[PDB]
Amino acid sequence: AVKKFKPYTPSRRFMTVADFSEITKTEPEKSLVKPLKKTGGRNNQGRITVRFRGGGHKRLYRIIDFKRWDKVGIPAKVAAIEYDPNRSARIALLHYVDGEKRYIIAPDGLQVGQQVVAGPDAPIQVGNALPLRFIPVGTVVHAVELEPKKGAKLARAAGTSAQIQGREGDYVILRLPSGELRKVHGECYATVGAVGNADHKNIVLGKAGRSRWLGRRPHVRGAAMNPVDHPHGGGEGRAPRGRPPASPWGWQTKGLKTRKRRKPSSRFIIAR
Amino acid sequence: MKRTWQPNRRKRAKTHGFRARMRTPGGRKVLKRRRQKGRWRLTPAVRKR
RNA sequence: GUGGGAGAGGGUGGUGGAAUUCCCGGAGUAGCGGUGAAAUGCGCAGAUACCGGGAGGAACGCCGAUGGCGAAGGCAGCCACCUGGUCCACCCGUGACGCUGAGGCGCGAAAGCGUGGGGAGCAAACCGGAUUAGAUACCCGGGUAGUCCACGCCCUAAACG
RNA sequence: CCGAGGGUAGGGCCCGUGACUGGGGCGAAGUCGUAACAAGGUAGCUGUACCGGAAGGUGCGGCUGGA
RNA sequence: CGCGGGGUGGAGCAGCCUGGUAGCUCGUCGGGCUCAUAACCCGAAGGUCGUCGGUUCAAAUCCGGCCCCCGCAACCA
RNA sequence: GUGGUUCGUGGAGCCAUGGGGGAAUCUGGGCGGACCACCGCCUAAGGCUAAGUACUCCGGGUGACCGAUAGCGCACCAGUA
RNA sequence: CGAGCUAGCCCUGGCCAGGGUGAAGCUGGGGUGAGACCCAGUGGAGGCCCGAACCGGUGGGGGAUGCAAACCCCUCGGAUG
RNA sequence: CGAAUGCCGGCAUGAGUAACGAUAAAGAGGGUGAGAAUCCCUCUCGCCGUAAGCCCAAGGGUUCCUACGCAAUGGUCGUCAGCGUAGGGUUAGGCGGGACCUAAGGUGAAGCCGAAAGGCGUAGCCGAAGGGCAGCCGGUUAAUAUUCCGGCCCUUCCCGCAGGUGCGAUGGGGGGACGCUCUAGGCUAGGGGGACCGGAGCCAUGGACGAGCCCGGCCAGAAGCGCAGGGUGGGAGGUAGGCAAAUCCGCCUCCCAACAAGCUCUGCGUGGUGGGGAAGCCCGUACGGGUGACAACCCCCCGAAGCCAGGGAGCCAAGAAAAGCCUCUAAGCACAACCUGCGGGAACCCGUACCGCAAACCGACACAGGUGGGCGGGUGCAAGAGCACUCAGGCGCGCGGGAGAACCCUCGCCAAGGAACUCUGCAAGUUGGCCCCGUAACUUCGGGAGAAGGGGUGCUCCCUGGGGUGAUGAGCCCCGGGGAGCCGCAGUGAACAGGCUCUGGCGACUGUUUACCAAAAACACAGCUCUCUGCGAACUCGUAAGAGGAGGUAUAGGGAGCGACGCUUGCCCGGUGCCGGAAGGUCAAGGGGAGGGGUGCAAGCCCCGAACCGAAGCCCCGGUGAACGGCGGCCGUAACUAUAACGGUCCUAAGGUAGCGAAAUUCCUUGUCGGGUAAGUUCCGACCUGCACGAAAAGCGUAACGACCGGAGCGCUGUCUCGGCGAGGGACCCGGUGAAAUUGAACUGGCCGUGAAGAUGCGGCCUACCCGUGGCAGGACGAAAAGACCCCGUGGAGCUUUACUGCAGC
RNA sequence: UCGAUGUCGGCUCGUCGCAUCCUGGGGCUGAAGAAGGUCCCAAGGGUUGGGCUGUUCGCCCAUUAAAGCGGCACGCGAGCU
Ligand SMILES: NC[C@@H]1O[C@H](O[C@H]2[C@@H](O)[C@H](O[C@@H]3[C@@H](O)[C@H](N)C[C@H](N)[C@H]3O[C@H]3O[C@H](CO)[C@@H](O)[C@H](O)[C@H]3N)O[C@@H]2CO)[C@H](N)[C@@H](O)[C@@H]1O
Ligand SMILES: [Mg+2]
Ligand SMILES: [Mg+2]
Ligand SMILES: [Mg+2]
Ligand SMILES: [Mg+2]
Ligand SMILES: [Mg+2]
Ligand SMILES: [Mg+2]
Ligand SMILES: [Mg+2]
Ligand SMILES: [Mg+2]
Ligand SMILES: [Mg+2]
Ligand SMILES: [Mg+2]
Ligand SMILES: [Mg+2]
Ligand SMILES: [Mg+2]
Ligand SMILES: [Mg+2]
Ligand SMILES: [Mg+2]
Ligand SMILES: [Mg+2]
Ligand SMILES: [Mg+2]
Ligand SMILES: [Mg+2]
Ligand SMILES: [Mg+2]
Ligand SMILES: [Mg+2]
Ligand SMILES: [Mg+2]
Ligand SMILES: [Mg+2]
Ligand SMILES: [Mg+2]
Ligand SMILES: [Mg+2]
Ligand SMILES: [Mg+2]
Ligand SMILES: [Mg+2]
Ligand SMILES: [Mg+2]
Ligand SMILES: [Mg+2]
Ligand SMILES: [Mg+2]
Ligand SMILES: [Mg+2]
Ligand SMILES: [Mg+2]
Ligand SMILES: [Mg+2]
Ligand SMILES: [Mg+2]
Ligand SMILES: [Mg+2]
Ligand SMILES: [Mg+2]
Ligand SMILES: [Mg+2]
Ligand SMILES: [Mg+2]
Ligand SMILES: [Mg+2]
Ligand SMILES: [Mg+2]
Ligand SMILES: [Mg+2]
Ligand SMILES: [Mg+2]
Ligand SMILES: [Mg+2]
Ligand SMILES: [Mg+2]
Ligand SMILES: [Mg+2]
Ligand SMILES: [Mg+2]
Ligand SMILES: [Mg+2]
Ligand SMILES: [Mg+2]
Ligand SMILES: [Mg+2]
Ligand SMILES: [Mg+2]
Ligand SMILES: [Mg+2]
Ligand SMILES: [Mg+2]
Ligand SMILES: [Mg+2]
Ligand SMILES: [Mg+2]
Ligand SMILES: [Mg+2]
Ligand SMILES: [Mg+2]
Ligand SMILES: [Mg+2]
Ligand SMILES: [Mg+2]
Ligand SMILES: [Mg+2]
Ligand SMILES: [Mg+2]
Ligand SMILES: [Mg+2]
Ligand SMILES: [Mg+2]
Ligand SMILES: [Mg+2]
Ligand SMILES: [Mg+2]
Ligand SMILES: [Mg+2]
Ligand SMILES: [Mg+2]
Ligand SMILES: [Mg+2]
Ligand SMILES: [Mg+2]
Ligand SMILES: [Mg+2]
Ligand SMILES: [Mg+2]
Ligand SMILES: [Mg+2]
Ligand SMILES: [Mg+2]
Ligand SMILES: [Mg+2]
Ligand SMILES: [Mg+2]
Ligand SMILES: [Mg+2]
Ligand SMILES: [Mg+2]
Ligand SMILES: [Mg+2]
Ligand SMILES: [Mg+2]
Ligand SMILES: [Mg+2]
Ligand SMILES: [Mg+2]
Ligand SMILES: [Mg+2]
Ligand SMILES: [Mg+2]
Ligand SMILES: [Mg+2]
Ligand SMILES: [Mg+2]
Ligand SMILES: [Mg+2]
Ligand SMILES: [Mg+2]
Ligand SMILES: [Mg+2]
Ligand SMILES: [Mg+2]
Ligand SMILES: [Mg+2]
Ligand SMILES: [Mg+2]
Ligand SMILES: [Mg+2]
Ligand SMILES: [Mg+2]
Ligand SMILES: [Mg+2]
Ligand SMILES: [Mg+2]
Ligand SMILES: [Mg+2]
Ligand SMILES: [Mg+2]
Ligand SMILES: [Mg+2]
Ligand SMILES: [Mg+2]
Ligand SMILES: [Mg+2]
Ligand SMILES: [Mg+2]
Ligand SMILES: [Mg+2]
Ligand SMILES: [Mg+2]
Ligand SMILES: [Mg+2]
Ligand SMILES: [Mg+2]
Ligand SMILES: [Mg+2]
Ligand SMILES: [Mg+2]
Ligand SMILES: [Mg+2]
Ligand SMILES: [Mg+2]
Ligand SMILES: [Mg+2]
Ligand SMILES: [Mg+2]
Ligand SMILES: [Mg+2]
Ligand SMILES: [Mg+2]
Ligand SMILES: [Mg+2]
Ligand SMILES: [Mg+2]
Ligand SMILES: [Mg+2]
Ligand SMILES: [Mg+2]
Ligand SMILES: [Mg+2]
Ligand SMILES: [Mg+2]
Ligand SMILES: [Mg+2]
Ligand SMILES: [Mg+2]
Ligand SMILES: [Mg+2]
Ligand SMILES: [Mg+2]
Ligand SMILES: [Mg+2]
Ligand SMILES: [Mg+2]
Ligand SMILES: [Mg+2]
Ligand SMILES: [Mg+2]
Ligand SMILES: [Mg+2]
Ligand SMILES: [Mg+2]
Ligand SMILES: [Mg+2]
Ligand SMILES: [Mg+2]
Ligand SMILES: [Mg+2]
Ligand SMILES: [Mg+2]
Ligand SMILES: [Mg+2]
Ligand SMILES: [Mg+2]
Repeated sequence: AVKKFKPYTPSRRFMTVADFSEITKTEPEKSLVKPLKKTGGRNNQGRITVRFRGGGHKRLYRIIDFKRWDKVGIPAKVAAIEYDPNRSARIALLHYVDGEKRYIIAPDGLQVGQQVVAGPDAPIQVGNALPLRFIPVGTVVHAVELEPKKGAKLARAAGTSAQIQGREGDYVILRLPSGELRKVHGECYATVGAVGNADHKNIVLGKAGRSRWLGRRPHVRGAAMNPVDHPHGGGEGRAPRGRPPASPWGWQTKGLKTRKRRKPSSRFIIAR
Repeated sequence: MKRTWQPNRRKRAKTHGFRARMRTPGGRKVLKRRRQKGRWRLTPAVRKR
């Protein structure tokens, strides 16, 4: 989708909005299973650690289910599909037959009315979740766990997905939304299908405000400030850095790798 | 234009208050000295009810 | 209308094997590439050649024809779904309902453009090496757009019988 | 009231003209190269695309007006 | 005015700093191939080293003065 | 690897120690300025211990100390206005 | 010792007269094989417009031992973000 | 002590000088008094009136009210006061806050961390104009009143009775509970009108005894009614979820409802009763009282932004928590308890005066400044909180009186010309609201547009079309149309209200910024690209714990640059960086000990110490430019000259492509052409010899946007030729109060000289009676700041880097 | 002169020198006349308005009897810009 606009105001011409057709007549969220008071704040205890944040629409947290072995075997019916301000993926709310309700990040396909479930059993269909081993090599899938019982963590962004590649001992090779081939443990669930609402990468914010709404204040270039507060700074009419591009704190930012070398997680990785 | 003193009872006891100064090691010393110097008033005289 | 036939006709989903390129393991050395001849290039930091495994893209050998299908552009591994055209027999139905067709509208190879994806091979531009008087060329070693996918454009041709 | 015309303001079409600029035509015997016609010494032509003093080259698909 | 770099056969350039030996490419000239020109092949010629001085046994070379050439600098007022 | 001592890496002991290694109970151990021999001196890895010493919020005494711009900031309801 | 000024952010409240312009979307008609689309009418969008409050502070003049250690007069920017 | 721009103090000079704090404005009569422009009173005048009037909150803290007072405070005066002395004055179960709840954030048992101090920290606790919660209208005081009094109406507790039910928690669930914009229906606040009702009165000056003028025609109010409107399905089975249990909630599955029919729940009317009730006139105030009065207290119309409220619709940026409340059960308990009515009793603490857009708050001041919320009438102007006037109400700004100079400020007008002004149309003018005609290039189809340029606008009469409220009508109120006619110079007749256009530069745009000299072309900005990061992420803060990132997960997060959009962004990887290289070379501690030394009679003890094994880094091999960067010189050549498509050569890592170009870049330079002008160092269009453009420190464009910057024209004008007159506030004179920086002392002239080189002071000459007042600024190298430039000091700071040396960090 | 002598130009206001631009007087002329040339005397008065540039200065445009050169802290900011 992606709503468009006629130019009746510069900016609201290039501006592009999402299409909330996929939003089952829902909107008002569900008390109980979410929401919780969401403590918004751009800095830690005192100081500001991440810069340029703050401001932007008030938000309510939708406490989603990111570990599904909670209900192994208990099937549930997908009730609605709603908007979640805390993420890029739309989320689906679903009523188990157990009578319990919980939200799930909604996969592309999954339609309201559908029945979905989790566990070793589970049929390989959009929405169902199973330990990685039991999933057919090659099938795509989202909401992966990295270590058994620790909760989902990979491919959860709007319309992202990972594809299974092979098996190898108690591990199974994956291919993350980034292109890295990772070795994940067999016992990590991963609900099947891709995340959906993949038009998300196409929304043209539009104006200055639009960014402000999502809580992101203006970002000033180092080049603009002085030597006192950033490498690229001073002296006359602009300047060409004058040294290898660096961050406010001073480490190179055009090429310098960061992953800490001797990490134990190294051996389970294979790509880029 | 607007100036720098905008009186506020709450802020004043809340900041230069007595329990305020007792709470920290530096403030307790603030008291010591003032006590040791004589000062009729150890801390500002906030008021009302 | 009835009952049959052939076909790379069209769209969608899926799938198979050969080969190339890369990665990993093995084993193995002093050269491999390349050309008119060469050089650039690659190779003891272990290349080429050989075996094993894995990844990925694109194109479908034999069948294949001087064959088939389409209005053209064009269409080729295999499977299923949706779908167009068309030939024969039977002479059952309508009953002149026909032909062409300014304009309109649709389709329209390759290259090109937008947005996103993909990128193995190839390859404008570009970089080298030779050739030459010179080479902004032909030849050789690299190589990016593009070539592939989806959606939206562009409307050209020796779009030729 | 209408009304010749005059006034003011803004448009439409056409003609003339202009520093300088673009390509074209024409003009016996100036320069550079050799693209095409013989297999033209890289078959040629082509739509498109990028590049080059120049003819032109190269990519992609195409045509026989070549084999 | 100040600073430092450069003048070498017809053309463009080496050769000096560690003085004695001027080299490269093109061009020029004679011959060859060609029907002829070029390309190409074989042979040959060509430099008071910007000038006036001395330094040495010996100066393109080292050291002073002018002669043009090029490049830089000329700020704070 | 450092701190302490006069000792600033010096021939650098001694006394403390963060790190690593890691004993013995008198024929046991430490020290006398690297080290070794000899000759000697002490007996580490537990603790306490008056007095002699420092100070002056406070009381008292005395001044070749001041005498209201001095002397405490304040002789006076001053850490006040 | 200070964020009772100023800067940013967090939590919780409040304010923005009245005028313009008229987006999507609806509905009707037209169109087609179905569409695209085109007409009206409806609709009430927007860091849209005029303009107070309010937030500013463009130009000029005055003030310059001032009314004022940043003011006054005329003029002017924004004013649903 | 004579100097230190010395320190403390005192008193001079400037000087009766400047001032006396908004140009809203005063005049008189009568009081009081020792003394009145300044205090009280009355009359007249003027100013505010989306306030300069009322009501809260903050802050202040007696300023409140009253009596007696003027030394000081008051910019004058003062009999007055916000001043001095004294006395009085602030009354709550229902207002606000607390014996209620939670927010950010604090604090913090458990726990974690830190040399000490301390730092973190889920529970809990604290924390509020947010949630919850029971009082409305009058009357009284010199001063308090939702507090006292009257009327009417409520809330909790505790104890009884009376009757109902399994009652029962800090535990489960429900609810509370939530955005922005736009909105309907019905109400209310508030306002307009009345031939009706009620009122003292009044006919003036030519007319009017009139459906005349003037004034007023309400307020609260339980239950019950009515009218609006908000909430809500009712059964029954089954259950494995809501961290124990539930009959509750949730999820299934059958029924009857789909309606607000019914239950409740608010709001508004009406309501027993309770109150208020003008002008005017009489009074004595410093003000209130009396009468009007048995006051009347009725009918229309406009109507909210407020009420019903959790109403509705649309949109994306997706919009607190906890308690009260309802329900559910657990322990326990069911002679308890809880629910419902009825009584009786109990109901604490703190605030309460006054100021409150300001003389009581923040600005040293009775300071032209700053200060949050609510009410804010009428008429007219299209509307409105605009503007003009004016209700209620409040003021005339705590020095006056004269004068009628220069000059200044603010204002008004002007013959002829009109930008000649000037750096610049700076300033000022012109234009201006509404309605209707009519509007170009260009363009991202929105725009450009209020383009431009025009016409209309008052009042009177006639005819006539729509609504709204009332019944389908009168009225009352909104919108319209047509035709005659009247008057002035002029009809948005006053006030509020764009001058327009053409063409360049920069930046896309709305925004943002140097609080107090820069608002911009600077920053930001959507968007583009590069790079890091697989999640206990990178990064940041922190010694740590910890947190932010993020309750996010590659369509995500960090960093860098570029900066809408269009067309595009060439070549160089030699040097620097970063990226990739289980080979080499170097390389520290450590391992290793060939060999050597010191002492021992010796076993020994203690030292050095070569091979060799030894990381990262560097070296080295490769890559990489939307990484730091860089992107040539000299000669010759065409059949007129000229120029050079062509060639030679030298050196690079490669030798700037497209596009643009005398530029926000051009030194020479007012380059040379062309355009605008009578005339053009600027401006626009070209050429290219680009001192010294050039492609994400982006390149060249670009509609729209701009308090940005340049050039031009129209319109208009006191900018100007070139001034003139007029207004007011000062200036001046008089009475009252009365500063200042400055100051070696002064009895302080011109000239030509001279002097440390610029003399009132020295020489010579000239001039010159003593002292002021308004004026002008040439001078006293005039005042003001121990020059902000420059240099100096082995002075200081901020900043940089392949300066040195360290440290964090890796 | 740095315990401060405000600095270009413009404006306003002047004033002074003469090595005179004009007007007045004069000599020589290769002075027929008219108009010039050149020098001598002479400062009494006069010595324009515009375009461009911050400009001084210049170059223009239109005129004039002429469109003089200099000084006064590149005269004059307790006079202005
Ligand atoms: N008519 C020819 C048109 O112009 C071009 O041709 C033009 C040029 O290429 C051509 O130039 C030629 C040159 O090619 C050739 N190699 C040398 C010759 N001297 C030149 O000649 C030219 O100049 C000379 C003297 O002035 C004249 O007399 C002659 O007419 C003229 N053609 O002269 C032509 C104009 O006259 C295109 N090549 C051709 O395809 C096109 O159709
Ligand atoms: Mg909640
Ligand atoms: Mg912190
Ligand atoms: Mg803290
Ligand atoms: Mg930025
Ligand atoms: Mg800066
Ligand atoms: Mg720095
Ligand atoms: Mg820099
Ligand atoms: Mg610069
Ligand atoms: Mg038949
Ligand atoms: Mg046909
Ligand atoms: Mg096509
Ligand atoms: Mg194609
Ligand atoms: Mg994009
Ligand atoms: Mg290839
Ligand atoms: Mg050849
Ligand atoms: Mg090739
Ligand atoms: Mg054909
Ligand atoms: Mg023309
Ligand atoms: Mg040929
Ligand atoms: Mg050929
Ligand atoms: Mg050819
Ligand atoms: Mg081609
Ligand atoms: Mg090519
Ligand atoms: Mg030491
Ligand atoms: Mg000893
Ligand atoms: Mg010894
Ligand atoms: Mg001893
Ligand atoms: Mg012992
Ligand atoms: Mg002791
Ligand atoms: Mg004495
Ligand atoms: Mg004293
Ligand atoms: Mg005395
Ligand atoms: Mg003292
Ligand atoms: Mg519409
Ligand atoms: Mg609107
Ligand atoms: Mg706006
Ligand atoms: Mg506005
Ligand atoms: Mg002395
Ligand atoms: Mg004194
Ligand atoms: Mg005086
Ligand atoms: Mg005076
Ligand atoms: Mg005076
Ligand atoms: Mg006053
Ligand atoms: Mg008035
Ligand atoms: Mg008092
Ligand atoms: Mg009083
Ligand atoms: Mg009195
Ligand atoms: Mg007085
Ligand atoms: Mg005063
Ligand atoms: Mg008296
Ligand atoms: Mg008093
Ligand atoms: Mg409490
Ligand atoms: Mg109590
Ligand atoms: Mg807490
Ligand atoms: Mg704490
Ligand atoms: Mg609490
Ligand atoms: Mg509260
Ligand atoms: Mg209350
Ligand atoms: Mg009162
Ligand atoms: Mg119960
Ligand atoms: Mg409960
Ligand atoms: Mg609850
Ligand atoms: Mg009469
Ligand atoms: Mg009532
Ligand atoms: Mg349970
Ligand atoms: Mg009365
Ligand atoms: Mg609602
Ligand atoms: Mg609680
Ligand atoms: Mg009170
Ligand atoms: Mg009160
Ligand atoms: Mg107020
Ligand atoms: Mg006053
Ligand atoms: Mg005031
Ligand atoms: Mg205000
Ligand atoms: Mg009102
Ligand atoms: Mg109006
Ligand atoms: Mg007003
Ligand atoms: Mg005039
Ligand atoms: Mg006139
Ligand atoms: Mg005119
Ligand atoms: Mg002018
Ligand atoms: Mg002038
Ligand atoms: Mg201008
Ligand atoms: Mg102006
Ligand atoms: Mg412009
Ligand atoms: Mg302009
Ligand atoms: Mg801008
Ligand atoms: Mg500001
Ligand atoms: Mg400023
Ligand atoms: Mg601005
Ligand atoms: Mg400013
Ligand atoms: Mg964390
Ligand atoms: Mg988080
Ligand atoms: Mg990023
Ligand atoms: Mg920039
Ligand atoms: Mg910029
Ligand atoms: Mg580039
Ligand atoms: Mg490079
Ligand atoms: Mg390299
Ligand atoms: Mg490199
Ligand atoms: Mg490396
Ligand atoms: Mg190494
Ligand atoms: Mg140029
Ligand atoms: Mg330049
Ligand atoms: Mg001209
Ligand atoms: Mg002009
Ligand atoms: Mg010109
Ligand atoms: Mg540039
Ligand atoms: Mg760049
Ligand atoms: Mg730019
Ligand atoms: Mg702006
Ligand atoms: Mg004037
Ligand atoms: Mg006057
Ligand atoms: Mg006087
Ligand atoms: Mg003198
Ligand atoms: Mg004397
Ligand atoms: Mg004298
Ligand atoms: Mg003077
Ligand atoms: Mg001075
Ligand atoms: Mg000094
Ligand atoms: Mg300087
Ligand atoms: Mg030194
Ligand atoms: Mg000086
Ligand atoms: Mg002095
Ligand atoms: Mg003379
Ligand atoms: Mg003469
Ligand atoms: Mg003069
Ligand atoms: Mg001078
Ligand atoms: Mg000058
Ligand atoms: Mg001067
Ligand atoms: Mg001045
Ligand atoms: Mg002076």
